[PDB]
Amino acid sequence: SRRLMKELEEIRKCGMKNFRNIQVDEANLLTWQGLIVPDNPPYDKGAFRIEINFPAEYPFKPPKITFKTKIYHPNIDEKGQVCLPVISAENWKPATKTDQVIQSLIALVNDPQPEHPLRADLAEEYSKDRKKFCKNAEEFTKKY
Amino acid sequence: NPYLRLKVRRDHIIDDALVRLEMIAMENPADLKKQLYVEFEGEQGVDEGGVSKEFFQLVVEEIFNPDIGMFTYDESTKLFWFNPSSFETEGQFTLIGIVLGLAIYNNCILDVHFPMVVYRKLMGKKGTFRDLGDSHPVLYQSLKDLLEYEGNVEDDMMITFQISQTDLFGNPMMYDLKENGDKIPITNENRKEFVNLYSDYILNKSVEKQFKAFRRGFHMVTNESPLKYLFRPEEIELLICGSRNLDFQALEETTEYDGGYTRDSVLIREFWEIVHSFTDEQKRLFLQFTTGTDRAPVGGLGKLKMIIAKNGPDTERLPTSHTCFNVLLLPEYSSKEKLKERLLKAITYA
Amino acid sequence: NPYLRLKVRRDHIIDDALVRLEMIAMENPADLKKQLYVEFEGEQGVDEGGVSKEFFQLVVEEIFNPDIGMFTYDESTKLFWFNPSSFETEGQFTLIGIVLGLAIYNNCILDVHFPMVVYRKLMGKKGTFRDLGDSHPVLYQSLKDLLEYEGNVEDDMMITFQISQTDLFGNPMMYDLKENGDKIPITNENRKEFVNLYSDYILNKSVEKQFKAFRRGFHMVTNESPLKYLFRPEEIELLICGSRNLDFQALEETTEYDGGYTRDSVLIREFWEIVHSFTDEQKRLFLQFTTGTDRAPVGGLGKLKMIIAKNGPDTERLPTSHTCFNVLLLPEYSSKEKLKERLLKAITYA
Amino acid sequence: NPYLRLKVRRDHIIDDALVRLEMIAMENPADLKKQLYVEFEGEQGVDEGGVSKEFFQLVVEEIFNPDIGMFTYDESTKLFWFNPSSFETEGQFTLIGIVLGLAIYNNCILDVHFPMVVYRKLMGKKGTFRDLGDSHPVLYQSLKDLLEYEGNVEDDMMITFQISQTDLFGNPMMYDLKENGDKIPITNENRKEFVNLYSDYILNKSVEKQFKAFRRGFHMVTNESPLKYLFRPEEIELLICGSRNLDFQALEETTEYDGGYTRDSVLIREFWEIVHSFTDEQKRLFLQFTTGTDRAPVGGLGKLKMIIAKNGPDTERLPTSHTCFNVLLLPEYSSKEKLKERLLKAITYA
Repeated sequence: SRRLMKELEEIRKCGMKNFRNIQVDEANLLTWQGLIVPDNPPYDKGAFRIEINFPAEYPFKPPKITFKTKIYHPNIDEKGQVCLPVISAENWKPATKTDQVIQSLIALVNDPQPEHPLRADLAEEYSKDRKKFCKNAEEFTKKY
Repeated sequence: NPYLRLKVRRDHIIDDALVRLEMIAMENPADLKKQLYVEFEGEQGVDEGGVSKEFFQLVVEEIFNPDIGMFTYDESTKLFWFNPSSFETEGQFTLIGIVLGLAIYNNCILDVHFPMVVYRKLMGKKGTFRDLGDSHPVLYQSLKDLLEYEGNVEDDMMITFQISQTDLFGNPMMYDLKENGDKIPITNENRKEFVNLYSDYILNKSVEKQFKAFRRGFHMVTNESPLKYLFRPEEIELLICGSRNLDFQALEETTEYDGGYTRDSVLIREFWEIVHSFTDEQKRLFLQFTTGTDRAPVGGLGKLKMIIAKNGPDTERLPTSHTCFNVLLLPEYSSKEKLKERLLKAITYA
Repeated sequence: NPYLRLKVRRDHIIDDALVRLEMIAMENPADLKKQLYVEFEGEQGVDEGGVSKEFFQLVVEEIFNPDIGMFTYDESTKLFWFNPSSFETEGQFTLIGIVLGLAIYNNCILDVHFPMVVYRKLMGKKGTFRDLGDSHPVLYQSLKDLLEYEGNVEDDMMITFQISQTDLFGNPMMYDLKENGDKIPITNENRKEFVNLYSDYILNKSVEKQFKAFRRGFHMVTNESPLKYLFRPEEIELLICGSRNLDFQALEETTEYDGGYTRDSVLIREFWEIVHSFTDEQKRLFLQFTTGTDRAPVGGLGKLKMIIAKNGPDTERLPTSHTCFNVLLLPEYSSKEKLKERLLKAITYA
Repeated sequence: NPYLRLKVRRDHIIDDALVRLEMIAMENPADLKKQLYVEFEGEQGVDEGGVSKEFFQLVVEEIFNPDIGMFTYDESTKLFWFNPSSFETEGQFTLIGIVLGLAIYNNCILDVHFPMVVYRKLMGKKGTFRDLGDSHPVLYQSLKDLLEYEGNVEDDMMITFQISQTDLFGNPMMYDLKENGDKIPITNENRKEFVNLYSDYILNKSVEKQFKAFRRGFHMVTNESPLKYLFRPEEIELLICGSRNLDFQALEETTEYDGGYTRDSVLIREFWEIVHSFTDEQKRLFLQFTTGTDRAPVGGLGKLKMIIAKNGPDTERLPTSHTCFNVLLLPEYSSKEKLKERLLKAITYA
């Protein structure tokens, strides 16, 4: 609750890379709305809206990310559950500010880590074909 | 009059149990210290321990099911902890309390998973920062990193003495750990105080009402020959959960059979030869399957009185069980190698 | 002044024992609490625990002998129970009681087999219907069958509240469990009342005379640092009969030798190599043989201070022991294969 | 209040500790039974139990070291006994006592070897002749021989109730065990008294100064929840030294990893597959190596929270450890065969 002040009010802090946002609800700042604008891979121009959700017990608990705008990515499920380590516990640290959480995911988009794919499907189609993926994705990106 | 005697009916166990036990307490609670004899309304039979065992399993099962929301479960540790959000459940908390106490007096071990803090609180000792390690792991890591931080706390994390506890639909409520928590900023000089207060709230303050009922219930059966006369809490866990005894020899003896097997039988002898050569994990899998748990009652596995009953001729079906009677349902397979393959896929599956 | 100090003579052990122990109580009971030093009249020597151990073995052996008629044995379960018929034996019942007490205090485990009810009654609990399950199996089977009868008692059975107790020649004596038993027939409505009186009578009222003495005696020594502070009776059995620890490593260390064997020796190492690879049932048979029983004292087997001495050169004789001294007499056979084959036929024979 | 708290400086641990524990006793002595958090002055971090174990180990290491001359060691039994010559050391004996007691309350087992008489004396009993057996093997044999002498004492032996006590340089000091020892010679009719007096001296008077201090310390923690309620002394040794439980399964779970190893990992699975197939002696060797001892805490190996951390890439170095944190530093060897070979040479060498 508290800490969401200084970080957020720290938006006028230059124009970062790939992220327009604001409070989807407007009331108790525990749910953020936004857009990550990728820059290289198949997700090339076809932005995505994201909803950040950190529990009242933030910063002692990590926030959880959910894609609002569908995406063809290995490390993400249809249900939108993202899986970036920096926040998924057994890594989480109280000091890491949300500047790192976003950005970190942006990197996970710009470079999928099919190590432990949240969908073995697109993983194999990604590793054993950096084409039959970029096409079938940039075409899913362009539409959705 | 021997025995406590709880006459209840499935589908209203918790309810009739509370009503009943309440009354029995009112009138000479001592009776809550006699051997428990259970009766399900409309079920002829004699409770030799199994009915009582069934009772235990059912109450335990219902109470720790999220549905009634008295306890939250932690995937990470496979333990339960009290839900501060539990509204109007004094009776229920008092009930598993009375139940945990009866389990000890009836040498009946339960399948409960609590972090060690629960047993400390039962003995009157408050919970602490170190105790959070097992009840709220993620929250402990944060707080520990708070104390371990090298940088500048006040500017780097700016949190205050005020905290928040939410529920279900993301509606945070604020709580002041100190007078005007809102202002008083956490720094490197007061971070310790903060951790102490936050640890206190959470393990003691936030779940007071419900834990106190729990303890009151446990104590209605535990006075006189108390937990005192016991140094550490691990002693109470062992009385409720059993030791990790794996005699098996001895578990073999005291074993009885039904359906026409008896001591001498190719299927039986092959079975013991299989069981014995098992690897501890497997031996514990077998217990977990046959009985409702992988531990042992006071006096070792021999006290279990397991029963191996023939359940049909050779087939391709996996053996089964009625854990509240330690009954192992064993089809008369045509091969030792098949006995071991079927028994295994059974105890390993679930 | 050290030691409890008791002196008696084989051929009159119980008697000489009773008188002295009795006096010792009347004059400073707390002395029953010291280290027991036994001396058989006319036998020089120092009691390091061995003479104490022989003393225990002999008293226990003579008391459970049918000849004296204090306990009846059950072939089915291998347990002894009080004999209602024992006449003029207050003293003797008072003695084993004292003995069991002394055993706990000198960490010397005894070879006694009682159904759990004996220990529950020692802790002050009346015996009940469920207890009959170990002490009187067939009686327990009958009363269960009565309680579980689905038909209609009274019309189908010809029993009343008047029950029989038959002597060793088939002469039955009538006993009324209630005012005019003869008259009042057993019905489905009053059978639980009947079963609880037939249980109370049997487990309590009928062995009252011998049990109360048994207890007075146990309490004479036990008086203070009670069995209370002990939930279940099975804790009393453990102190008296030993746990089921099977360390053996540790039993290895702390083991001494005599006759010229010592730690380093072909036969010895061959011995240990043989014993560890033994099968729990065997390991327990090796204890049963060497030490008087198959269990472990408080502190594990290592506390048994076994001794292995040379008993002549290679031969065809089986090894032997002096159980009161946990001494194993091992002939220095000429083959590891012979060691294991002779040792096995020795612990397996008896 | 649930916390105890101790702040000390390495290189002054004993003194800073004494001063602080002493002050805490004076103000509410109950705090000595609470959860201990140790802090070394000037070292950031949190005590999760390991800093606490380090403190215990260091105090135990310095107190038993010959340099300070408080305990003498017996090469033959591997047991320590009190030194009658320790001058101006009340403080130091009082501290080990306290620590021994603190250990019990934080379920931290220690690597201490005392003859069984220390625990009997800690329970209020005087040390006796039977006890010399373990604390003074040679002296006890002499006394036995004397008692067993068949000939005629006095005429055959030149001894009185005057005995000797020598210093490290062969400077004997005379001590009369009774009024005018000089004169009154030892006869066959007074030897038993001789033996009891010579035992009292040695086991009790001889060490009164330093044993007095030792007990005061142990009792500051131990008071009100006594060793009473405990029959034999082996029970206190169990609480201080741990039981001989060898679960290992359970030791596996609750184990954590660092350096990037995690549950799933070729080096880790190979490792457990090696550990489980170890022979108990080895299993114990591994514990002795990783943790400070080969025994287990109340609750079994599982409560050890052992950690295995990557300690470099494959090499020829042997793994090592930080016992105070139960940490096994394992270099990521290139093969199971090699893992086992280096692990074995490590736990077997020291």
